[PDB]
Amino acid sequence: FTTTNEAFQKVQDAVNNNAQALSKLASELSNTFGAISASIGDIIQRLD
Amino acid sequence: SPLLSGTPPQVYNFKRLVFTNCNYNLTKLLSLFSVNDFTCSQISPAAI
Repeated sequence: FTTTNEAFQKVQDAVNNNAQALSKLASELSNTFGAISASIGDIIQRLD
Repeated sequence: SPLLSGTPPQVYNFKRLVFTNCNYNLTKLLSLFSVNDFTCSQISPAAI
């Protein structure tokens, strides 16, 4: 079970695909889609 | 503190005070006056 093992690399690729799927969800909460902030509680206490 | 002395200048000769690092308690100022018209644009009058 090392880097030269292709099947083991495929196992790790499946795990990494799962992790990337979760990470994309966790990463878009910091995005600011053309707004003044990404936190709803911040824009609430700053504008009208 | 410099706001509370002398003859305040006319409108076209308004003096300026720029604060780039400090902690401000505005109501500790507005308590010293009798506020008459608090109108704000691009941020709520309470949000300032």
